Amino acid sequence: QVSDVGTVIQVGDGIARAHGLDNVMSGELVEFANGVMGMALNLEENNVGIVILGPYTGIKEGDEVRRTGRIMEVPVGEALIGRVVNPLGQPVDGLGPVETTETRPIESPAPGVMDRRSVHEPLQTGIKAIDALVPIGRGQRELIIGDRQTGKTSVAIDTIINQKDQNMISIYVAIGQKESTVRTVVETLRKHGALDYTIVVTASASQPAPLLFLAPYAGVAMGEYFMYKGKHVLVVYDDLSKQAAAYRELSLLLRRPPGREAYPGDIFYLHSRLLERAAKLSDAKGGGSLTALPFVETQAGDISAYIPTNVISITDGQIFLQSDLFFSGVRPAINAGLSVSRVGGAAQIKAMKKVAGTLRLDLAAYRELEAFAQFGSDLDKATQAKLARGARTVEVLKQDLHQPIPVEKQVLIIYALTRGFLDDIPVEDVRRFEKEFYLFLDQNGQHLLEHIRTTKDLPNEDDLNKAIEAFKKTFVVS
Amino acid sequence: MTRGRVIQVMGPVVDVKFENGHLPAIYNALKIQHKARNENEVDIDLTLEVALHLGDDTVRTIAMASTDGLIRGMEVIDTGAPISVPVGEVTLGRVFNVLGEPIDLEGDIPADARRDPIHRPAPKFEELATEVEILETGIKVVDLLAPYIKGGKIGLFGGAGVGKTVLIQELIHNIAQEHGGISVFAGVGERTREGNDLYHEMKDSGVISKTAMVFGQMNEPPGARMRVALTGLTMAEYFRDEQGQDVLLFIDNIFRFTQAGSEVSALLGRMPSAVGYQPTLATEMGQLQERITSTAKGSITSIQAIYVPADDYTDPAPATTFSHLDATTNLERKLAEMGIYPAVDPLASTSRALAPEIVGEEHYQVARKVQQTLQRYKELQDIIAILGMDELSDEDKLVVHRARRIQFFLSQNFHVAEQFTGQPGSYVPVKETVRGFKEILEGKYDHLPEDAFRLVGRIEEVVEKAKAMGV
Amino acid sequence: MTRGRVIQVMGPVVDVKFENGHLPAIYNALKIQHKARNENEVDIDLTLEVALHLGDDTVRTIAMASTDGLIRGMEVIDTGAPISVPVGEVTLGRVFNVLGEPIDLEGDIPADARRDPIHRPAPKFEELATEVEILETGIKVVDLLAPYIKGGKIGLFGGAGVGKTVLIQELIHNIAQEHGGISVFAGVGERTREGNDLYHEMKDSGVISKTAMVFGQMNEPPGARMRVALTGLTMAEYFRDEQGQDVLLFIDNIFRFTQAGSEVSALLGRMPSAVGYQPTLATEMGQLQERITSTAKGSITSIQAIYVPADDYTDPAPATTFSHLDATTNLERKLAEMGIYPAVDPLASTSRALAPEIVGEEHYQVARKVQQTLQRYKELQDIIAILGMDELSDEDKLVVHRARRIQFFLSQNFHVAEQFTGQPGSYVPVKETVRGFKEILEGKYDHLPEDAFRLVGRIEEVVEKAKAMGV
Ligand SMILES: Nc1ncnc2c1ncn2[C@@H]1O[C@H](COP(=O)(O)OP(=O)(O)OP(=O)(O)O)[C@@H](O)[C@H]1O
Ligand SMILES: Nc1ncnc2c1ncn2[C@@H]1O[C@H](COP(=O)(O)OP(=O)(O)OP(=O)(O)O)[C@@H](O)[C@H]1O
Ligand SMILES: Nc1ncnc2c1ncn2[C@@H]1O[C@H](COP(=O)(O)OP(=O)(O)O)[C@@H](O)[C@H]1O
Ligand SMILES: [Mg+2]
Ligand SMILES: [Mg+2]
Ligand SMILES: [Mg+2]
Repeated sequence: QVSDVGTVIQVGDGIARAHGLDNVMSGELVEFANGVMGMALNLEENNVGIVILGPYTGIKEGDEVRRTGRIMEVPVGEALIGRVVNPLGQPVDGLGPVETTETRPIESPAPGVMDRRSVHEPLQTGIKAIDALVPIGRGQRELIIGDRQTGKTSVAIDTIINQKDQNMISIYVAIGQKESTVRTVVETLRKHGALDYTIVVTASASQPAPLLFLAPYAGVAMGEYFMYKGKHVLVVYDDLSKQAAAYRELSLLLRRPPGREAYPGDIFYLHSRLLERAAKLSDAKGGGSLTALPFVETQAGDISAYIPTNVISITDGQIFLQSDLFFSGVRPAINAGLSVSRVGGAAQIKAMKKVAGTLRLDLAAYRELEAFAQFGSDLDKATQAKLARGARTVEVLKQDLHQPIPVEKQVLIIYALTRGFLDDIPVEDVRRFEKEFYLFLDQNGQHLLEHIRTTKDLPNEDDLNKAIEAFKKTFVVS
Repeated sequence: MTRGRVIQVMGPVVDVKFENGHLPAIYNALKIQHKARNENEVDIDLTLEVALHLGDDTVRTIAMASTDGLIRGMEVIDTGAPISVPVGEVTLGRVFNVLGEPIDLEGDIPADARRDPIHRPAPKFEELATEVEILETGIKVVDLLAPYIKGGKIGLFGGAGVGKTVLIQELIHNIAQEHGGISVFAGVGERTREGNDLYHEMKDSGVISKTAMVFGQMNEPPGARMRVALTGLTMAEYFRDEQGQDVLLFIDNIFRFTQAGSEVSALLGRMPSAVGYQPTLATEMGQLQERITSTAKGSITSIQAIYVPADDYTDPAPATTFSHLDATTNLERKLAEMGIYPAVDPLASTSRALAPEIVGEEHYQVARKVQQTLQRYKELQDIIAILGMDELSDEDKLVVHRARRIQFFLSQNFHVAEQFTGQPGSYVPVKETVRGFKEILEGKYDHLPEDAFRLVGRIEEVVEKAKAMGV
Repeated sequence: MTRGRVIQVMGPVVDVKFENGHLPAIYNALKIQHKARNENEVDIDLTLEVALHLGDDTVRTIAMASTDGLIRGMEVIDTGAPISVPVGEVTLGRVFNVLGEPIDLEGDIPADARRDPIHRPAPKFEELATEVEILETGIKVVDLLAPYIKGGKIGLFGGAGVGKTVLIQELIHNIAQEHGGISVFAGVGERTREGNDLYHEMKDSGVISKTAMVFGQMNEPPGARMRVALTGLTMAEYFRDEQGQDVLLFIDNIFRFTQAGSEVSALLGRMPSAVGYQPTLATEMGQLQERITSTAKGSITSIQAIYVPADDYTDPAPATTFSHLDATTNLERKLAEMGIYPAVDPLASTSRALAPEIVGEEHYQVARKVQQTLQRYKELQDIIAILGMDELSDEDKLVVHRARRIQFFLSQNFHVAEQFTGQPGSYVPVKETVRGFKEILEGKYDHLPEDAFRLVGRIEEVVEKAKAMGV
């Protein structure tokens, strides 16, 4: 046996200084006497700054550090599907080891400008508001932002669950969470049956800050292994603010000078590196894709903060969740005024596009008109009609929890709303109207659903009108 | 023999230099004993906790007591183990300090009693439990809008003088008497007056002989305040694991733990964080919080008070701890000054347990309607403050008319507060409070004055108070 | 020959020690071309740029790619000249990275092609030009309020997600089709998806035959993000100087340049400035902006998108970059939330060509009347919200009613925005814009519904939409 060996100088707070290691590479893996792995970041002239990836209570000054000759790497393979695992690829669910056979570097270049193809296929989330106002396509990255206790985790769970039929792999990465919460999420996924095609990566709050800093990179490294083979991957970063805090702590412990709010200057570079790997590969690359839904947790709904703006400038679109809308009865509380999707239209099927291209703009205009016209009772006929239509649309967009809806029914209900067939139902009855409409479509007009599912286009408009009128005749106002 | 030597003394931080090849491990405990050699010295009996390895066989430690009288070059003895605290049936009915020494004047603990190290890794993923069920407390707002979870973590946020201590005392009165398991109280950075009052109250009520108490108070240096909570936690973990018994953990003002950490961190050589806090704020909190969990062997339900500096809920210490809790109640100074107690914020307070299948459809609908009306009333406040009621539409008039009554009915008269106002106080069940709120929402009491809804329970008391007032 | 070696590696900053007798000049390009001697090494082909002279024959440099795999002691070759990129007609129809290497998979540039250094002093005072000409764009708000100047510098301010990229794509589609000259695009720190979409749009339109592109695209390190813009600038400067062409220069998110500078400043060792930026912010920005001018040899007109952090125009970067522009358009989120695009602020946007002798007296009068009506409307927005619309005077009701029409008519349907709008898009001349706005001001269309004026184009489209709505 032979290996370059260093010796430790300082230990504390998960950071170690070592002497020696002449031929250590930047960003390499090292292991101490206990077998705890470590990462080398600062290659100073006299010493090397080592970042510890485990419990450092067993490391004492004077111990020996052994080089390993490998960059940071994580195991990959189909054997990870249906498992809960550390960022290092070590299982925690206690169901035995994972029989992986290859690894991928955790720091890899993103696909270039000549490798990608424009996003052109949809990602159905089963949520009416998201699928109608801010559509998401495969290869797009969409940010979910809001205050605590608003519905971000529930939205992500519903999105993952709805992918049961499509040939898509899901990856859920929990950063800085609580272990009981992670177990609860895993249990819900298992109950609804989504564990057959998903991987859970967890780095709880008890873990040292380096593992929290590395977890999203491990998740995206696991995802892109499937991406480059022609699969389709969905990745959910449970909180990037936690990663930012962990990185700030690590940098401050390494004595790097701080910037705004004690953050290191390279936080934007960190997030850009993490999020730029999502792509829609061209046909020469196999056509695989990887879509990402990072999370950001604000304070008091201040969307104009440092980390929120930094993340917003990187992603394609944002879904903004509002506490005021949440507590006023509007759930999932999508604030369509601030939400936007930069890939709209191209990420919707033909029928959905031609039915709801203008819905977001009309809803924003209705919000502004409701804000203004509240200041006076002498209202015009057009304003009254617009207010009624806006109220009915807002009532339509409400949705319960764990109730996914097929797009072939979303398009039908939104068509019925936008063509004026809902103009006479009282605002309090729209939910029951939609329930009865789905029940009636489950028996009559099944050929409409078949045609929509097959051709991805609206059926003959006469049949739509006939079916809607037939349902309205048997519909009775409460 | 392996012995040290004091090099530097900087407040609560002491440096020890050891003979080569015998450095103690991190979190070990070092002992300093020194008889005065002459009249220019004082006797010293003190203990230290290792925190860092600086190099050149030098170790940086944190003292658990005042460092006055330390002399450079004094001799330090190592123990080779972390701080150890007695556990078992011995600890029931006693009062301890951070070092595990009893202070109740009831005697001393035998030297052969089993004791366990304070520091240990958190429970693993496969050991945790997930069952959720409601813990009835008898407080209207808690039982309606944010039910408490049996076996979970509960947090109480509030500024200075808002009611956290009174709320905890009411919870102790309403739960600990009938709990039947084991209780432990760990006061951290609180008044010794309050500690003594609580001890005497428990002795009078007889709750002692099934409870243990640990006290690190305001007068202690930051070293003791950083570890008193861990001492209480390692006492509770024994009852959780080795006996499989239900454990009830009360922690008073857990914010002092992170405050003491921040105070110490400056002298350790760390650079300041955003608001002067330590860089390790998240990990230090997580290491403590992750051990308070319910496993398959047993369950711990923990109630923690959390202080909020300068009423700023965006402060990093309150902000980071929101992710470690299951049900939170946020007290508000605006409500406290208005005269409504316990001044719980009805919209900011959240709970994982408020689900239709956990509390029932009627409960869920009533809670949602109450929250909706309160949100609308909160929206109307800016216009109300200028133009008053006289410009509102007919619907908004009714919204305000009902929101005032709902808000007032959310208050209650606690048993503990009987010493402040003389009113006996009351205990209300979940079904009763749900029925009362449903009746109010249906409009069955719009003819009563709003002052009749204040500081009463069971709605029949509202009716009786209105009749007494002459309605 | 003489070589250096690597001393320190700190992220994107590398220390190199050179033998005595030869120190590379500042901004010289260094090379690292190491090969793996054994299994435990990885091949590296990396280039460096000199930044400082630290003393003792040591140089502080900045890397152009990831430094992973670097080993202390690797050999560094000095090239004796700054980074040089090919210029001329070879560049047309190609896509380059920072180092001038093609990435379009169309074949490598011949080794004998002419190359020019990136860094060069700015043009003298006596070489500049002074004439002003209006550049018609086809956008109503831009053509009316803040006209663009041919051969001048134009900036598109705005926050995140407000419309800068869409507006610049619309401008490209409007003017580059028939510009009749050379065009250059510089992708500084943007989304690779946007870059690919733009490249394929140009490939479809056929404009790619007369334009050249460079991309940094937000994932390359700050070393490359601080030089891609200068690479594009020298590519355009060759055409301006040696051929006297008329050049369009499009730079996306010039703010990324100063952002990367701030990222690398602390590691370079400079003291921090006010908001965390580098002290050399103003001079670094000036040494780049001053090179983009129009001289007697030729004229370059540049359109630059400037990102405003946190929607705050008082941030140092926008504050200092305002002084370098002739005509500016300010985008704000308030108009974006109302659903009107391109959401150009009709107040903050200014142009130095807005003079009676340049655009016409009637044009100036219409612009001033529109601006004063909108300013008057902006002042009533506060009192209206809590005093109602009725309490205003009759004339103020009229100005509000007409200002709503003006504000809604300032929007336009873009060809590029077809995905987001479902409409083909329209192009409208200055004469139509001014005549329509004059008519709206004079009140010829007070009867038409408010909702009919948005995303239309001409007043003929306004009246047709109103008629189709049933009026
Ligand atoms: N239709 C709904 N959509 C979303 N959440 C809902 C809905 N109905 C009820 N809820 C409840 O709202 C709460 C908010 O959901 P969730 O916990 O996912 O939010 P979050 O902001 O992502 O959480 P956290 O900040 O704790 O990570 C949950 O308790 C959920 O059960
Ligand atoms: N339920 C209540 N009924 C009546 N008065 C109350 C109630 N709760 C609090 N108070 C009043 O407010 C005071 C707050 O006392 P408490 O010790 O609970 O405050 P605290 O918010 O925990 O503050 P501190 O930081 O001082 O511990 C009480 O002494 C009492 O005067
Ligand atoms: N002229 C426009 N017409 C319609 N929508 C627009 C227009 N400009 C911007 N948008 C909206 O903004 C989004 C694109 O914003 P973008 O220009 O990428 O922001 P940024 O300027 O920060 O890059 C699109 O999803 C679109 O909905
Ligand atoms: Mg959540
Ligand atoms: Mg108190
Ligand atoms: Mg952009």
